[PDB]
Amino acid sequence: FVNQHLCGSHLVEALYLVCGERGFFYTPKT
Amino acid sequence: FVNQHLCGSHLVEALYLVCGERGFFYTPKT
Amino acid sequence: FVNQHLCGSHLVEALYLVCGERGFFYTPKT
Amino acid sequence: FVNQHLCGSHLVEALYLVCGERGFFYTPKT
Amino acid sequence: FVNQHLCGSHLVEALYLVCGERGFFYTPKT
Amino acid sequence: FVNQHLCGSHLVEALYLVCGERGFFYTPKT
Amino acid sequence: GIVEQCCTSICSLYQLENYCN
Amino acid sequence: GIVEQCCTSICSLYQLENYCN
Amino acid sequence: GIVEQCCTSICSLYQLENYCN
Amino acid sequence: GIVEQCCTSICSLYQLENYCN
Amino acid sequence: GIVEQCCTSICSLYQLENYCN
Amino acid sequence: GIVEQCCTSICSLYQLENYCN
Ligand SMILES: [Cl-]
Ligand SMILES: [Cl-]
Ligand SMILES: [Zn+2]
Ligand SMILES: [Zn+2]
Repeated sequence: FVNQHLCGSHLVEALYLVCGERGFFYTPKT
Repeated sequence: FVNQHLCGSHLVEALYLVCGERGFFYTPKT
Repeated sequence: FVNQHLCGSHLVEALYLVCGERGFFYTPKT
Repeated sequence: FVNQHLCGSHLVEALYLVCGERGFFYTPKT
Repeated sequence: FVNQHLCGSHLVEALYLVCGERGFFYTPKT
Repeated sequence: FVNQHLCGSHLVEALYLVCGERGFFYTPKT
Repeated sequence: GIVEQCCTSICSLYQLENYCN
Repeated sequence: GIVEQCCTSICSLYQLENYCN
Repeated sequence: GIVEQCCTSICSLYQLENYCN
Repeated sequence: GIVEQCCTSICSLYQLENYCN
Repeated sequence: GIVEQCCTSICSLYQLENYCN
Repeated sequence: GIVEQCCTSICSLYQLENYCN
């Protein structure tokens, strides 16, 4: 895999692809 | 606003939209 | 809901989620 | 170009692509 | 059609819409 | 990581994610 | 409408342009 | 859970807020 | 307008809702 | 091909890497 | 190339079409 | 954190994987 530059919803899509059925938590600063 | 089917990455995108900086958890296993 | 920073197609996806079956119009400047 | 099924947010994303600055209407009720 | 300003995955989605069943190759620099 | 169904534009988005700067080919005809 | 044309059935990018302003 | 609420069945944006932190 | 506002500044879902048909 | 591997059936992210250049 | 052009400048669907298989 | 790192810098899929449940 390659490193990623992901902002906004692109990060959420990446988390979704990476975590699959496990799901994930999205926790921005502030 | 509406009620719709939101599945998969679209569901997490919607969560991103709705929650934003609060963050969110996507836990399909429950 | 949280405020949104949406550019490009992200705005269209947000409109789609917000308007559901009502649909929407997308009307950029110029 | 091709003919494909474009549904839901993918349909509006395609409209964004195709129309861009012209803007577009997405009116699923007709 | 309108000209496009597409970065990141937005370009890939545009390629997907444009090429349909033909598919496509995505070939960034470097 | 997980195994999931990845279809259509989501498949190419996943390829973008996974391949990035390597680039990739999406060739649905085989 | 557009959903019938492009989702239920299939449409080209030119048909999609029918729904531009 | 969320999938049952919003994908299998339908949910509003307010119900989606149930899954915010 | 909204397309610019949301991108150069911020906008709310409620402002967006004004653009539904 | 990729569609059979990853859409019709399921694939891992490593299998997706099979289609990188 | 196209990936850069579309992002740093603009590109057309027609230019994109060149990248189909 | 990760949300900032991936956007202002870069992050790996492996770093992301830490955020799965
Ligand atoms: Cl973006
Ligand atoms: Cl879908
Ligand atoms: Zn989809
Ligand atoms: Zn984007």
